[PDB]
Amino acid sequence: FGDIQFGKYLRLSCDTDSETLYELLTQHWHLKTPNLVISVTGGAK
Repeated sequence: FGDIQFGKYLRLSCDTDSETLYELLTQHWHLKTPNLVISVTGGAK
């Protein structure tokens, strides 16, 4: 758990279902979305 300061980070297992992650990130945290944009890059150092 815990905040990050120099945001909110979380270590979580891969085998969890996405519905309780959505319930975490929308109920305990900020609101819903009209849109969701994804970007793929990160193999480029």
